[PDB]
Amino acid sequence: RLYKADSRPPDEIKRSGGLMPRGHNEYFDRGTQMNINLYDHARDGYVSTSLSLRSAHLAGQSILSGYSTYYIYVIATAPNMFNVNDVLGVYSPHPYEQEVSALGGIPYSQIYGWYRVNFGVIDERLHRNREYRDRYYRNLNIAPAEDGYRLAGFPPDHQAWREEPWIHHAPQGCG
Amino acid sequence: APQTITELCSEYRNTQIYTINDKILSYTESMAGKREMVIITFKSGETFQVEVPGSQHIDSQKKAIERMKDTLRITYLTETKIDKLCVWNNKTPNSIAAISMKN
Amino acid sequence: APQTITELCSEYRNTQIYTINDKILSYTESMAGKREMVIITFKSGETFQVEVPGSQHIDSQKKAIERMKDTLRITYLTETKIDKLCVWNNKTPNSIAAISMKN
Amino acid sequence: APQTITELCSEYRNTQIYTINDKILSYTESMAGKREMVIITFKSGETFQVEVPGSQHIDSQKKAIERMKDTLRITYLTETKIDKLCVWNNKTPNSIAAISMKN
Amino acid sequence: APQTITELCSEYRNTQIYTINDKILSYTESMAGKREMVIITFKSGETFQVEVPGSQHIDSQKKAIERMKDTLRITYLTETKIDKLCVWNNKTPNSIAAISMKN
Amino acid sequence: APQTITELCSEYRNTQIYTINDKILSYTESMAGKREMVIITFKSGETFQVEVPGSQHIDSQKKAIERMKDTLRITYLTETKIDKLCVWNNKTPNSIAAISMKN
Amino acid sequence: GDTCNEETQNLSTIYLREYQSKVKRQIFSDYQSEVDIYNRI
Repeated sequence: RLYKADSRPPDEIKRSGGLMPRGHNEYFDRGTQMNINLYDHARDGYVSTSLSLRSAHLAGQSILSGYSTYYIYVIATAPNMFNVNDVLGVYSPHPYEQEVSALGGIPYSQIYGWYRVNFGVIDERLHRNREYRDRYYRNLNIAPAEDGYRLAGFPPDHQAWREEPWIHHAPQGCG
Repeated sequence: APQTITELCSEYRNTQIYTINDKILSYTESMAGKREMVIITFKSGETFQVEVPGSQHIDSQKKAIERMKDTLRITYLTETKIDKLCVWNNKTPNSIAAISMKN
Repeated sequence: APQTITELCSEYRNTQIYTINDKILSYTESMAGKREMVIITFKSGETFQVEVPGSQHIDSQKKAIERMKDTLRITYLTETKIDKLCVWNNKTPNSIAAISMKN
Repeated sequence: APQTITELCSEYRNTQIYTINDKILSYTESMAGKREMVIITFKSGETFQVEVPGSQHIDSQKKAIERMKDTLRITYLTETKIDKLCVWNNKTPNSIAAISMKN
Repeated sequence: APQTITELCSEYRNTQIYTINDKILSYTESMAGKREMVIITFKSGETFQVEVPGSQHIDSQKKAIERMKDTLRITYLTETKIDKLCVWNNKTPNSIAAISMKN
Repeated sequence: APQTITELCSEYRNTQIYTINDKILSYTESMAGKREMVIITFKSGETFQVEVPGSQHIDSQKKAIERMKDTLRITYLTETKIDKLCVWNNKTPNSIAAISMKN
Repeated sequence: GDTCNEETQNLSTIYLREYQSKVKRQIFSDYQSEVDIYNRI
């Protein structure tokens, strides 16, 4: 499971088909086409999740400091997720953040549930999402770094498109 | 007309309400000769079938036999909680007579 | 023809609209002989049914009877909001004649 | 045989193409006697019907009528956008003859 | 019996495999008199149809044509990619004989 | 009646339970005359079919062949894992006779 | 070449569209209502 602290209430998150990036009005919106680049995101179509409640709450507390209420959505693992330190390698701008990004945003059926956070204090009551798709996400996992590499998005002159492993997965005109 | 599954199940000889309150654990469907049937199981151990068509079924009940299989298939793929069943307790596995779901 | 469920409901005998604006609380389905029917309930506390076919149903009503059972199974299972029901109130539970859903 | 809805609509008298480019706002379904039919509406107030089956229709139409109502339910439930409607303008509400959707 | 659509398409006269490897871009459904058909297109510029039931069709096919339209509607709404199509290139648009989808 | 696929299948001569425990890799549907059938495959290279309606079919089986094809289109679309299959081993590809899905 | 930057955007969007159809097969299959092919033909 991955954790993302957000101000937007679950009624809103449901109204939109998920936790969006900026550049999607709702989840199947191909109306605005968003720039999707992992390297640029990490420094851009991805939404950042954490590996622990702790980490999401911490990140939540700096950003959303003084919000009297926000939530920490508990998201399932599925292949739209990419581990950012595995894909960007020695070049991850924030290695300590051990961030896993979802390309596209996070669809509401992938949201397991959420915890209410009042005055920056987590209320231990995990409210379950009845619309979460249990059998489908039950055995799905994060996309493998192998698949991530062609999608890293380092610019064409970036020394990474000539080293392992990106040289073997560089697209047209990178390298 | 009945207002509830209990009320409906009061009218038949050989029926029993069962409280399941659970999603289906298994779904089997057979189109094998004379075994054109659906068997479902719950985690509790209880097995129940939707019985085969036969000349003992009045034409309207044939239509309903096909709707109960459709309901069990989609209840199972949506993982929906079945609340009580009304079954004919004199057949093995017990035959489904009616089914309710809540919330 | 009419253009809404209210104009449609009005051209009938023994009918009334129920503003529902809520989803179905429970679904009961029965293949039990001579009572092959569906019953639905709301939080407001109203029980409605879709009649058993027979001789108050012109052969066209039988196609629509089955379609209404289908519609109510999918709306329930997905928690879709019913806007209004027009029912014949001379029946117990009151019996459904039309349904509208608003997005 | 025709390749686009606009070629199809043109082999018929009293038809018309409406360009919608919108999902359905409301869906009303009816099993009332002689009023078995679906009615849909869009934000802009266009209201259309799938007409009642009857002597007007050739027998092969009967089964397509039914398929049309089926399409109209899931398009509504899924908020899929409708591109164009070929309707028969000789009656109110206008009857649907053909439908296209595009992504 | 054929183990693949390529094997299956090859035992008929005037058929052609189309590797599509894409989703449908548009769906058109008609219930107009004598044009009871479905039309699908892809962004290649290709168009295909499901024939109006009629004259040179076995009665078994009649049931299978109705299944094809149902598969093409849900394949369209869910955007699943069609892999191959076996089509009768002696009709315009060409007609679909079999469809395959992978993974 | 049987209470498991293993038990049902055991009641037949020239059947074979297959434990697949995986989702379907391909789906092929043919409306071609005398080949109106479904073929499904798995990752494992295994192919199975749902037989063309032969003469050695009781009308109950006729409706059941259709149902099995329904089940296979929606399992393929939702990517639901099949647990065991019971199939006739004297046909190529092997003929589905019954199916189970677990959990 | 900036082609690199244009290839990343395209491959990324093809990755996302594949995922969206899988998410649509999941939630739209809930409305799919099966037909008795035999009683309407």
